[PDB]
Amino acid sequence: EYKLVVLGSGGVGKSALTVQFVQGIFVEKYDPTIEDSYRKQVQCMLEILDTAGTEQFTAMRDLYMKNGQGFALVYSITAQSTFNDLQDLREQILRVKDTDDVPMILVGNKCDLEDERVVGKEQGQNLAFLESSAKSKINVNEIFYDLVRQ
Amino acid sequence: MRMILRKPPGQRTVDDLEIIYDELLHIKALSHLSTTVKRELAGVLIFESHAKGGTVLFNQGEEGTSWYIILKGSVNVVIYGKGVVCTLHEGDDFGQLALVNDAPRAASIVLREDNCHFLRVDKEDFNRILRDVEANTVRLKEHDQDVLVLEKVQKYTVMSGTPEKILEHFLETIRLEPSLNEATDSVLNDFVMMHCVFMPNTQLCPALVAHYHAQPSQGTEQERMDYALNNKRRVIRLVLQWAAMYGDLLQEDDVAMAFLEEFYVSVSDDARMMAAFKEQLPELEKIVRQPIRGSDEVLFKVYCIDHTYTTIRVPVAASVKEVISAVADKLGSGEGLIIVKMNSGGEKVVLKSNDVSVFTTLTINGRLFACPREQFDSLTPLPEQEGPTTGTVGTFELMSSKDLAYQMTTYDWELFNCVHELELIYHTFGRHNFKKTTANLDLFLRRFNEIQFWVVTEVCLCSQLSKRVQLLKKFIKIAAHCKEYKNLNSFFAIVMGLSNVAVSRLALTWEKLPSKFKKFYAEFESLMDPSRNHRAYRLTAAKLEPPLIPFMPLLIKDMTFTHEGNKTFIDNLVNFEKMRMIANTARTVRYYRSQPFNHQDVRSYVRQLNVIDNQRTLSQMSHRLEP
Ligand SMILES: Nc1ncnc2c1ncn2[C@@H]1O[C@@H]2COP(=O)(O)O[C@H]2[C@H]1O
Repeated sequence: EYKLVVLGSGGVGKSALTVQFVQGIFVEKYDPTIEDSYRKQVQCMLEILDTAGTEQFTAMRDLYMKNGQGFALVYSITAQSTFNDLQDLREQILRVKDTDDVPMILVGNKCDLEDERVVGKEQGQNLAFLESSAKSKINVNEIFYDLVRQ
Repeated sequence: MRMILRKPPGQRTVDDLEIIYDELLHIKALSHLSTTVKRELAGVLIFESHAKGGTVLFNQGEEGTSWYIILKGSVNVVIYGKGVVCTLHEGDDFGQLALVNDAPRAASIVLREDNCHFLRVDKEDFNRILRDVEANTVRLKEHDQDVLVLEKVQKYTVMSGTPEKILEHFLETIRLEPSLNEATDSVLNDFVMMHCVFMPNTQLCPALVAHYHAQPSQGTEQERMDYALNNKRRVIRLVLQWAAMYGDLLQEDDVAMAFLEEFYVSVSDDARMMAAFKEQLPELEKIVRQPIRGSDEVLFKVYCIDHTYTTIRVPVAASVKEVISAVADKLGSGEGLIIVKMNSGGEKVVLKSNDVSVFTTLTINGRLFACPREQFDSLTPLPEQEGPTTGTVGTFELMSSKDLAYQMTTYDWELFNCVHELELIYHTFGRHNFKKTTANLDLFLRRFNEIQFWVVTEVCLCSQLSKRVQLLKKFIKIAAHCKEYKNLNSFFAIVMGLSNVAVSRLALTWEKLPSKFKKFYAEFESLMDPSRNHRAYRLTAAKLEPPLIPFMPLLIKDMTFTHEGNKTFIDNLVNFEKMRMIANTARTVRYYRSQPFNHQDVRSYVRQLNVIDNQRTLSQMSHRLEP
């Protein structure tokens, strides 16, 4: 059993990634009210805890951080604000967990659109790192593979 | 052969049955069927012939008695108000809709040319042989464009379609019969609740008018008068369900109210002529903390960088653009203002001009600011946003755990009942897309955070350790009483407040707590286990009876993931499977409020909480209480 957590600001594609990993948009209908909604098997079972839609509820991310074991720090490349927001979340994990080091991954979602892009690759290099895309299936599985390794 | 197929079912010989079956193997409409079903059809398929082009096979609005397969020739599919919608040719079949749904014919079938031959299966034989196997997926076409997809998942349900065709289908299949009075109020409910996503009132109201006045083009005078009357009765049912759904919210829609006032006059005038609508006209006459309306006005303070402010008078549903204009009015401006939300912790968000009803989307201690873009980074919070500096233990410690929980649940119920089912829809699909307020939902969702931070605030403002252990004991008790009243929302809010980093840190406080309450809390903390899609909570809430307040953040999550997980449009048609899913989740709230719920000093405290929502402040307070 493993528990992975998807963190980030709104409009970043957290939910799009989660569904695209566990099941897939369009190909099948997505029911988020059943036991296996966020569970997938890869040989180990993954439970994705996503803060999508609950961002205003600070207690919800904390509960997810406490139960988590791997963390996906997702941002968008169409929004300057979202990479700036990642500093706080990084530290907030290292306070609920009460540990010194936590296995995590940085994710730069929405790479498929370059004509609207305002952020660069440069910024996320130093703090793994992917320029994934949920809607274009780029690096979707990669995100959740790395966390199980770590 | 034709004489053979004209013979009644119980008159055909074994050799007749064998020769027919061979021919059924050449019909593509029957190719998907099993050998068992096909030989049952050999003794059931009647041959029918008509010579004259323009002969009407059946009328729209008639009860369906037969399913047809075209051998020779072609037919027109005619729908009232549209005329010839499409043509069916050699090898095509029709008429299964009325038989499966037990509903009137959705269209008229008229001969296109001379000398047409049909294979027919009557009602009793269709239900026995074909009902479970024939036409499980039906995609209707109009002008060579796909217009509706029905699937047998027992009647057909709408999988996808155009807004117009979906409405047409839901009208046609309204059950008028008095014994079936709630079995229709549940089928229509999906459409009535969800239409605003794919067919707003600007389209729906004209469509309803056109449907109400649509006359039949087929049948004798009596037949036509009957078809039109039932059509009119069905439209009225829809309008009643639509008006009931919106309730007081119609005041925000001038088009919807103008329609309802004109519709009522039309029904009244028709009732004076036809002596009908006796049951439905008086019901239509009735329609023609309190919930906040979008048309209500607020006196809202918008602050400048120097911390002076302007009080603006605008509607609750006003856009950021209207807010900017109101500030620019009072201050006198042509200097490019932006509106920005700010937290107690200095965190800032620039609001788009597009954003509507932003006043209630603020954090507990958030304020609204107006400034040019270059002032953005220099903005600093108001002292008022930082919350209280002394506790209120002296006040609420003198109050009963049971009384606090009761007054909390009473107040939570007032707030929960103020929320409209449609506000959940607007919130999910995005406020700006509807220009409607979600103010009632926004304030009720905010209360979760208010209760959470109340706990953290009071614990962190309690300097005496012995009293702090008494606080933890009290909050645990208040949480337990909230769970008894089936107020699961406030229950989880208190437990999460206890789980806060600032509170959980206090080892000397937690250690000195009786093992009874340490046991209690451990059970509460396991109820919020996220494992297997919050299985622990979901089962707890499933056991409970109707009058209950659900864990709201999880409801919002379900709603978010239904929307992002599923597409609204498939193949350019409305994905009604998705619409149905959203509707079920919203009706979940209707189920929770279906039953009613069973000390002015205690009422006052609970409804006027003062809270620190600045996490950094609360941590600093905690770190000086127990280093
Ligand atoms: N676009 C369409 N709308 C309605 N009915 C159609 C359409 N195309 C074909 N039909 C067939 O016409 C039949 C008219 O009677 P039923 O409602 O029993 O079943 C209907 C369908 O089988």
